[PDB]
Amino acid sequence: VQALVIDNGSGMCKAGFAGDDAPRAVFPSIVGRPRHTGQKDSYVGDEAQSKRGILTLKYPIEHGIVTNWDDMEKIWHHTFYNELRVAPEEHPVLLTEAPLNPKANREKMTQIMFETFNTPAMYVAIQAVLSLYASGRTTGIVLDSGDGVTHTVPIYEGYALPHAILRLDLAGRDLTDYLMKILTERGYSFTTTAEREIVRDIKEKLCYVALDFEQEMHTAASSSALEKSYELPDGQVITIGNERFRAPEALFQPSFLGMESAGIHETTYNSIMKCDVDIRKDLYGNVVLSGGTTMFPGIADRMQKELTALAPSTMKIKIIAPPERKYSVWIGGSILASLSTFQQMWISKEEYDESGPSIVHRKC
Amino acid sequence: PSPREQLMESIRKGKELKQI
Ligand SMILES: Nc1ncnc2c1ncn2[C@@H]1O[C@H](COP(=O)(O)OP(=O)(O)O)[C@@H](O)[C@H]1O
Ligand SMILES: [Ca+2]
Ligand SMILES: [Ca+2]
Repeated sequence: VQALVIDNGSGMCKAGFAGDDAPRAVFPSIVGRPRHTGQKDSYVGDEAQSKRGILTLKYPIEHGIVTNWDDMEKIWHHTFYNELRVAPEEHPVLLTEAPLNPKANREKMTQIMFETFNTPAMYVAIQAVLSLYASGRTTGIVLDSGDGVTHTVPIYEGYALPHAILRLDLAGRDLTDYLMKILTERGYSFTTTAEREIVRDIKEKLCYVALDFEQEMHTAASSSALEKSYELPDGQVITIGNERFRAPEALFQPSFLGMESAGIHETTYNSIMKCDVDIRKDLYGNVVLSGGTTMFPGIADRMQKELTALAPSTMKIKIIAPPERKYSVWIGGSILASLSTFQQMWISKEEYDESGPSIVHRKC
Repeated sequence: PSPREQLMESIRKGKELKQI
């Protein structure tokens, strides 16, 4: 009787079985529709990307919120039938949602699961809350940076405090994009989507967050200590210097991207400040980093330094950056749905048939 | 006690997950 765990990210969908330490499938959150309409009706994930030249590629969860439900149903259908090789009518399904998800969207997720997929039971959990659970905490603040969105989520005993949730439309996608722009200074010309994929790999392997940006910039200007080599697929070898820490610097200095937003450190502080003074000690002492974009070496120390400069002088600040933080949302879901104490929390079909989609509000 | 309090407590305890 295995529960399913589905983490629908702005960039990658992570799916698998509750009780497992890792998702069985990780695939891009893209739907491909034929341009000519004359052979399959739609393509999802890796297959959609491999046929990009003949399909209209769709990103239905671009910034964490679903903008197209049909595209969403297609992603879910592909997850069950192609990726996990399951019949959704045989399993309780745990779905993840973005923080501050509109009430109408939570209802659509619920309706689609019971009506389109005939799930015997389901549940909708906030991604950030699942990340906190993965680290064995029920109170704390999560900095979740993924592909198309970053959120700072204060949590008190499992409840995400909505008035205190902040969102930045700045994450991995923007950093990869910035890196392509700054790599032109080296005569490099990364423009094609396949070249965008190479740059994302350079970002994931050689980028890091400087403890002191100003100092780091001086070091790279004064020496060749920070220069790193990278071998391209063709066989050609390129060098990357200050671009290694300049691209992730945009998380702390959104003006580098031409954005007026406050950096990730100030956003975390603004979220703590929106909460009652009595729990701030619990927030500062439990700062949980989540998502692929928080994977940068040096990010935890930089957050510790930045937060220390903003926090009351007497405040103990603790940054928790697990090495598996790229999949912590999924891991938290796996823990949650496989817990004995969670079994009475599921929304059953019986309950749904009696109440309609509105049941998600009272239950999730 | 409260079903939610028992859940919270089991989450804090943590658990082993099956290696895949
Ligand atoms: N080791 C890494 N260092 C830096 N960025 C990374 C790393 N691994 C993945 N990323 C970036 O993280 C993003 C995906 O993170 P993820 O949390 O899975 O996103 P989402 O849930 O929004 O789909 C991508 O932009 C990817 O390039
Ligand atoms: Ca995510
Ligand atoms: Ca700025």
